[PDB]
Amino acid sequence: VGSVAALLTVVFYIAAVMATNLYGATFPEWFGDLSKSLYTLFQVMTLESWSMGIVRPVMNVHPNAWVFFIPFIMLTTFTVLNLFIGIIVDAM
Amino acid sequence: VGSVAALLTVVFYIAAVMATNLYGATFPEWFGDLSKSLYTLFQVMTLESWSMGIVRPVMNVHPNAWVFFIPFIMLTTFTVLNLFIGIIVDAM
Amino acid sequence: VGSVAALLTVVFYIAAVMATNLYGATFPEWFGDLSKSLYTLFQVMTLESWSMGIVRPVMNVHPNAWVFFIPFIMLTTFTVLNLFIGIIVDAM
Amino acid sequence: VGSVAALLTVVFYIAAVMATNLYGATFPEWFGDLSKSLYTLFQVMTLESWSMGIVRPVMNVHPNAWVFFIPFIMLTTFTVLNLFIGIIVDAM
Ligand code: NA
Ligand code: NA
Ligand code: NA
Ligand code: NA
Ligand code: NA
Repeated sequence: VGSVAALLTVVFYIAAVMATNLYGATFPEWFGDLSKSLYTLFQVMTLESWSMGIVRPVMNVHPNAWVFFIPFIMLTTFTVLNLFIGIIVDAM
Repeated sequence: VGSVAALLTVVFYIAAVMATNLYGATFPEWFGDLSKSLYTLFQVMTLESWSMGIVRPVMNVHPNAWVFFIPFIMLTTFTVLNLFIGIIVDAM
Repeated sequence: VGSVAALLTVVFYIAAVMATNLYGATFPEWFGDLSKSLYTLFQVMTLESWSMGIVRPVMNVHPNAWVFFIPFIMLTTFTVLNLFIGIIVDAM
Repeated sequence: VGSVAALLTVVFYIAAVMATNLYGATFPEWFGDLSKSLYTLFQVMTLESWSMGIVRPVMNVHPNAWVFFIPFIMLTTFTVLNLFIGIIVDAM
């Protein structure tokens, strides 16, 4: 559980650094600084307006944006699901 | 199961009192009274428009709003997942 | 599994009859006929725009609409979760 | 696990070919080519704006669109849930 929660924190920090760098200048409200980025990636992780609200507008400037966001979702939504199950199993 | 469902009710009532107090005057449709608050926090819990629809507009007035909402989500979405699993395990 | 899937079909049909009757005349695009109702309740079940898109607009006419929709969500989202888990357990 | 992930890839490719053909000319931003289709169906699978954002606008042109999209959701959202559970079980 401890290693999974740490893996997620490292993945969240690398992705938020990458997103700040990639989409900060073109999309500043969403990825203008590491903090705006970390908040956005969390929203993307919960699946809230990920495509209509974030990814589709980003793609009109960066057509390949899906290469970053889709894997991010596939990885984080899996890790979170694994972490939540891991806590319950250990609690029993 | 009984203790988990009671923990959630107490957490939902404390958060809806806190939200009424914090964002009631600035965002009255969403947190103007305990009832509007309880309904909103449920919507936030289901993840429906949590960021684009509620949290981002709230943040333009209260920049730290994420300190309240993100933990609320992390706690309630975990407890609900734990409660739903708990019912099935006991049913077997 | 068979009894759970049948319970859900009966619950979906009763709710879609109730919604047609309650919100059909005031909200015809969403609940104007049993079929429009069944499609909407499915959208509500998946959690897609349930509050911002459906429930909040319905509440401006019917303030208690939450007494119908919130329990519907709590019941159907639990039954579906139970049904999906039930299929996997039986498959092993 | 390997057979489930392969089943999903085949289902995603058949559906994205079908959607290109069915709704490409009438809805080109969403289904104009196999790639736009694959990206959209993924968004539909995550449940993000599936009805308000995609299915309801598509239905104003193609009233039966629900015969394609609802089963697609029921199948893919089940397979993904089964695949994610399958990985954890094998990991133990
Ligand atoms: Na959801
Ligand atoms: Na939404
Ligand atoms: Na959603
Ligand atoms: Na979701
Ligand atoms: Na949405």
